[PDB]
Amino acid sequence: MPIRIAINGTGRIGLCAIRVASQRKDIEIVAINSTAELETLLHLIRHDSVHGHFEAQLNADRTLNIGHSKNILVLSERDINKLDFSAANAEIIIECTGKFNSLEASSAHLKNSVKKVIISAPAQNTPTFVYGVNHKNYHNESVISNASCTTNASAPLLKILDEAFKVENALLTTIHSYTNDQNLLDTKHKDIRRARAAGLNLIPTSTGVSKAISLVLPHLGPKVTGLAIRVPTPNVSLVDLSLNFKKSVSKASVQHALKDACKHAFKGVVSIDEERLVSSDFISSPFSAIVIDDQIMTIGEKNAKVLAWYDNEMGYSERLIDMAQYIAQN
Amino acid sequence: TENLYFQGIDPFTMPIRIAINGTGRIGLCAIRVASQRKDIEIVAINSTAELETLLHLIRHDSVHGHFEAQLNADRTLNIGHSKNILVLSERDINKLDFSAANAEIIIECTGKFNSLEASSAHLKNSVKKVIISAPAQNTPTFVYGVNHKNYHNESVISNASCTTNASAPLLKILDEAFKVENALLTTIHSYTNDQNLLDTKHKDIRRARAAGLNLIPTSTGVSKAISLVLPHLGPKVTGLAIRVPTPNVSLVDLSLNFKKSVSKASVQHALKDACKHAFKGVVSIDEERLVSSDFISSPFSAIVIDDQIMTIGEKNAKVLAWYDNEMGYSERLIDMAQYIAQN
Amino acid sequence: TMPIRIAINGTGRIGLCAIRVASQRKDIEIVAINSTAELETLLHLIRHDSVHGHFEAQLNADRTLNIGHSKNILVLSERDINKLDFSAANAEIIIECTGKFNSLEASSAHLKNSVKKVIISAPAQNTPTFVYGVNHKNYHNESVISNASCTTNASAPLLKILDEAFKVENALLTTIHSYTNDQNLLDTKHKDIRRARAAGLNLIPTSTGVSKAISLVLPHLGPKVTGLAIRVPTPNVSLVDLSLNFKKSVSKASVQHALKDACKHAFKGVVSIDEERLVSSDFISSPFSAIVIDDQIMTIGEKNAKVLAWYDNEMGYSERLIDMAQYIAQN
Amino acid sequence: TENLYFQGIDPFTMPIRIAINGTGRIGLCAIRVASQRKDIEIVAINSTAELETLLHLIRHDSVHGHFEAQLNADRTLNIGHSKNILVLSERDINKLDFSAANAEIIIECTGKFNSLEASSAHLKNSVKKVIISAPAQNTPTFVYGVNHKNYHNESVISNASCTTNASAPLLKILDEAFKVENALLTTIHSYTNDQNLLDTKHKDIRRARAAGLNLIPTSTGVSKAISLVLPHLGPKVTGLAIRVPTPNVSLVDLSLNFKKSVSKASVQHALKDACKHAFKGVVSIDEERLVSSDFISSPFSAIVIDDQIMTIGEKNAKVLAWYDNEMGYSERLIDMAQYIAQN
Ligand SMILES: NC(=O)c1ccc[n+]([C@@H]2O[C@H](COP(=O)([O-])OP(=O)(O)OC[C@H]3O[C@@H](n4cnc5c(N)ncnc54)[C@H](OP(=O)(O)O)[C@@H]3O)[C@@H](O)[C@H]2O)c1
Ligand SMILES: NC(=O)c1ccc[n+]([C@@H]2O[C@H](COP(=O)([O-])OP(=O)(O)OC[C@H]3O[C@@H](n4cnc5c(N)ncnc54)[C@H](OP(=O)(O)O)[C@@H]3O)[C@@H](O)[C@H]2O)c1
Ligand SMILES: NC(=O)c1ccc[n+]([C@@H]2O[C@H](COP(=O)([O-])OP(=O)(O)OC[C@H]3O[C@@H](n4cnc5c(N)ncnc54)[C@H](OP(=O)(O)O)[C@@H]3O)[C@@H](O)[C@H]2O)c1
Ligand SMILES: NC(=O)c1ccc[n+]([C@@H]2O[C@H](COP(=O)([O-])OP(=O)(O)OC[C@H]3O[C@@H](n4cnc5c(N)ncnc54)[C@H](OP(=O)(O)O)[C@@H]3O)[C@@H](O)[C@H]2O)c1
Repeated sequence: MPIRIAINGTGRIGLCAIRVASQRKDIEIVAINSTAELETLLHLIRHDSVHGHFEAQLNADRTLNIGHSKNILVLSERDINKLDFSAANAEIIIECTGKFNSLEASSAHLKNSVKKVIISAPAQNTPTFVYGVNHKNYHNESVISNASCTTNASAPLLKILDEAFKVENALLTTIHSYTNDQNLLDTKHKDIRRARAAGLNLIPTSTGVSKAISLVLPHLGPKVTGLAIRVPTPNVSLVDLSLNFKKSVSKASVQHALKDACKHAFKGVVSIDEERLVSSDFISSPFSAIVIDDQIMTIGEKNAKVLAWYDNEMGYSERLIDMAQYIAQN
Repeated sequence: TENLYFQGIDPFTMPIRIAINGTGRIGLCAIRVASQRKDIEIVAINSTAELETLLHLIRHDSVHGHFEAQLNADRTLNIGHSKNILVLSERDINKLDFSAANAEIIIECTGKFNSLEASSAHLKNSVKKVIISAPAQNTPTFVYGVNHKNYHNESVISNASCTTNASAPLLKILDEAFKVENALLTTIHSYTNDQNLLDTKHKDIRRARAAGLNLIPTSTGVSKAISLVLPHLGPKVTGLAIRVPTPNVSLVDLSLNFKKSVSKASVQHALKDACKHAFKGVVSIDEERLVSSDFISSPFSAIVIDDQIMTIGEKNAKVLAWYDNEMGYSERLIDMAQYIAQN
Repeated sequence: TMPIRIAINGTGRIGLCAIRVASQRKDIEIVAINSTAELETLLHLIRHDSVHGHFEAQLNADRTLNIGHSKNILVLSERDINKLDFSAANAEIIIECTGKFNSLEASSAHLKNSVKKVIISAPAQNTPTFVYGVNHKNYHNESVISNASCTTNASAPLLKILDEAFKVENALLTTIHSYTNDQNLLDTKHKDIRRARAAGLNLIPTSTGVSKAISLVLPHLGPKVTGLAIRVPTPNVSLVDLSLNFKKSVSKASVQHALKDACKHAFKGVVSIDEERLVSSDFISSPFSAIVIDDQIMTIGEKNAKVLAWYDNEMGYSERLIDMAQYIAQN
Repeated sequence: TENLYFQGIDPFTMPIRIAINGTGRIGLCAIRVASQRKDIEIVAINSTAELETLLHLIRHDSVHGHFEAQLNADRTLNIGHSKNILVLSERDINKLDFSAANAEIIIECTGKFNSLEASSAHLKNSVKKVIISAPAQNTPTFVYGVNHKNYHNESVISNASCTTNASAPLLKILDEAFKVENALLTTIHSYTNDQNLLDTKHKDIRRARAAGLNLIPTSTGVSKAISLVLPHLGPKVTGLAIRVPTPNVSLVDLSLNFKKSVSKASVQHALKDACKHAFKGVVSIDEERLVSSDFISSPFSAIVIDDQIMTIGEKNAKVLAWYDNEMGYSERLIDMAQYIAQN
């Protein structure tokens, strides 16, 4: 029988996760919890200003029908203690609200049938896994973190380039689309930079790169750091790695080491663009990272710059469900 | 009054004491406007923002630029002519007390008490008047230059919407010149904090959609609003709004059927004439072929686009006018505070 | 029964759209394209669009293009219309999409040998003008025609429908329009000092000859309708806004019904209705000349109504281009 | 000199006479900058725009706001300290004659003569010096505050790119403090007039794509540019640019490997220290947590983002800095004109 999952929270990642899971034959969405009215949640699933239209229907009994999940229960309960996925016999939760990004909080989902919780974000005191990077070290933990979108795109490249060349140090900048933690106009915010209109401004913003890499590539954590700059695009982001290696490198050798890993250890996770595309071309791309082959450069013997695209919504949502598949069986 | 005397203030020569409630877009702009009026003193601001964030947001604006503002050793703000602004942070209107700073008039800018019943909760001790920065249930409504002269000491009023402040003066002028039989109004409007940055939950499933990516039709009670300030015209006018991807500055589009015949010439004349007389400082004319960004921080309720006036079939005209939905409206707010404090 | 052999002149926005539309029409064969772009660049642009998405397109060994049902597209690169010879691929009809030959005199230069018919992707001086579903049945074998502007294609249907139902006494049009390649990215030289200003930052009023356009296709209504455009910071999809005075009384209900009805009958596949409260980005790539916004129809007094309608100013119009190519090849 | 005397000008006390060639973004900004320098006189502008359009574009800017400019009865422009600007409209550089107005120095802002050979065609009679508003083949290159003191009377010079004016000072300061071993540079850059509004033909198939919708990686010759102004560092630095949907204001991102050990503290100290001394008026520090729009019209070649400096692994640092790619660069252009007119 398909793996029975429930989606908690229907903002950006919630909506993407639904749409991704709906296209996986080996998955069944049995429930969704949404603070949106039912009709609104349907509307939002169907119609996206960035990703386009999607086929979704309502059954007479007021369940949703989307691709291979034909009987989705819809719930609307903010309080996690009253929320009961058991009712639909959910095995695994993808937690997408942003309000329970900790081990303590998200454990509350574990009840009758519910045995596993994947958090759509970094999470306090929470074992953290990134498909293709350290996911094979999964050992039946009941509550995990799928990390940030930026780690899913950065950690692969770091692994690959470390295994090929040994990373001594690296600096990361992510040029990131604006997300719902930002403001439409200049108003109150706990961060006085993200207070400012997202669509008008370049907005530097601190992001815990060292800590993130520590969880999934511990030997590299103390050697890598960086930051983010939020920019006026609605989706699709760009990671910019500046790396110092132990072994000498060239444009050619870095290119080769990346292409090779896309054929082997990172098939379906990392890709290469040779066609000189731009951000909008990666809307809805399933990859954790698409390397920008023609812009790879080196300087001196040991240093290189590597760029890669990632759809911070869909790429990550693909990985969410990939990981659901993976931990349902292992 | 003893608190006035203790601070060396003479109540008889005193500037008009106002407090600003809410420090979002309109609160912020109202602060900036009032700070530059010599006859006004902002004596208190209530803000859910951290103090230092409030300061920051006053000082720096992605659209409007930089503003001089300081913080005094005692945690009061110092901006222009308002050197001792008490800052509060109390969401509960019943616990909030602007009497402490001897506020006469409240500029209500939260968007949460847009009703006679709700905003009346402000009235205590020194506080006698309340101007709501939006349309408001069961609330006497005034628009500067349209019907503000009918004001008769009401203790809680509404300053209408930004669109009504732009549309009503135009409607009045053109009605008095040509008699409006009917009119349809579209406002092409900058996006506001009423909207969403990305596609997510909202009670209106249009405004649920990403504000910076979409044209977004949206219903707005034109007939009702006009009824309040120009009652004869209320039954004759209606319209809607389209939110578009600009952060500020909006455009009102009037398509009018008149009783008397018109030309482009005669419509231009009637509008310019009114800008010199009954609407000096409220309505203006643009003859310089400007675009939306040129009107950032314009003080006018409306700026007519003189070259794009068109008429057809003897009786019909299209009239466009710019307005800075934030600063023009805020200018009127404080104009109204000056007005109701004295008259 | 062999497919109608067409060539596309110019590969900017409409050119690219027209290629992609025609490529999906079984009854059409694109035999040639003329492009000032390098071949590889034209291919790149056909394949990848920041608004409309990816498109399957290939290059054959011989350096022809292969796209859907047009498998051998000759690719030319000649700017001078006199030296350009579409006869070499046996083209019957030209879709003129450069913007540089929008007149009878100029575009006539395409007529040689196999080439008998020219559809201009824009208004055109002294040029018989036709709008699918509006006056296209009055086509009488003219060899050079105009497919009007994108705004006329969206406005004229609505005007016809509402006229036939209620008798239009007067109407005023505003189109809230996406920016197009006649605008500037930043504040710089332009013959129109409003379109000189940065397109992505500004609301930009701009003069559009509505009366004249409607005169060509709905002559009785030309002297009764006029309006203007406001260019706005969106890359595609526009919005027409009609304020109408009628002879016969109307209601929200009656205007709605008259419009729904015409979508089922005289304007099937040309006009549509949205009842789902969508917004602009939802109509990206929509094939319709006009999608009425049902819920926002309003009336005031007895005789007056406002009507809004969406239109993808690129694709909607490009659909109509090829519709008209089909229509004049046979009639 | 006879034309000077006829107009009541004393050649021995006169302001430095410059002419501006091309009135796109940098031309326009250069006009506004120079107009406000008392030691400068703009004596001529050559513009492909219609005169009245040029005036309009000087006066009104969607990003930079409004500017005072007048047209004199005789068809000369009158802006700040430059009251009799001759306006020309001649695309052919060999027919253009800035001698007519007794220009000493040409600011070359068309983007079409970025080479020693091409721009030399300016040199006739009174015109002795040419500053190219871009990198330029076979052209001595100078960046104010980096190597401008090596200037030795060259008649044609390049003011480098906007990115080199921001990057080079930072590289110099940090090199002199810590020795740069290597560095990688990304510039997140506002879109410019070499890009497309919509997806259409371009020589670079990335810049072919809509500027307002896309992040657009783009190759920029960093090593070559640094080589010219800081030769020891040329072989040690490289990088690229990413064009993004903002109309103005850009961000340079340096990732540096040093010989001496560093901390956030020590990098901050070295940068601030330089801003007080060797780079007063050229480099600055932002301690106020600002964003891109706050630096519109900033005069500095670079503004360091003090709070976002990071270091790791003893030797490595990230350093960000804002720059207004239009006004910062334009400020330097005219600083250089002042400099080479005298030294
Ligand atoms: N690119 C990305 O978006 C991205 C990538 C990776 C990770 N993440 C992470 O994903 C999390 C969510 O981000 P997002 O992009 O999806 O933001 P979002 O669009 O704001 O999604 C959060 C949604 O959760 C809803 N919600 C909050 N509390 C709820 C509850 N108790 N029950 C049900 N729904 C609830 C909110 O609705 P209300 O308004 O009703 O509260 C909101 O619509 C964050 O931790 C973020 O860091 C995001
Ligand atoms: N163009 C315009 O923007 C415009 C023009 C004319 C009229 N108006 C109207 O004026 C009103 C204000 O709009 P706006 O654009 O300024 O909205 P806004 O930017 O969202 O500002 C509203 C602010 O009020 C605060 N607030 C809410 N409840 C509060 C309370 N109890 N005490 C103190 N502060 C509170 C909110 O802070 P929290 O987020 O912490 O709750 C928010 O920062 C609305 O009704 C609007 O329609 C707007
Ligand atoms: N929404 C719309 O875009 C829309 C809708 C309806 C009608 N139209 C009309 O369609 C026409 C074109 O609009 P558009 O948006 O497609 O224009 P565009 O995006 O500017 O593209 C026009 C193209 O024509 C090319 N061109 C010019 N002269 C040529 C020649 N002699 N041979 C071959 N190619 C040539 C140009 O190439 P170069 O760059 O090499 O000069 C350019 O790429 C205009 O009249 C416009 O009004 C547009
Ligand atoms: N932030 C920046 O934009 C920036 C910063 C530093 C350096 N630069 C460099 O400075 C140069 C100018 O850039 P920009 O942004 O100002 O570009 P721009 O906006 O395209 O300005 C160049 C102007 O020169 C005009 N022109 C072309 N040939 C001419 C001629 N023969 N005579 C007179 N005018 C002529 C063009 O008008 P027509 O359309 O009539 O040809 C155009 O308006 C470029 O090389 C650029 O890379 C730019």
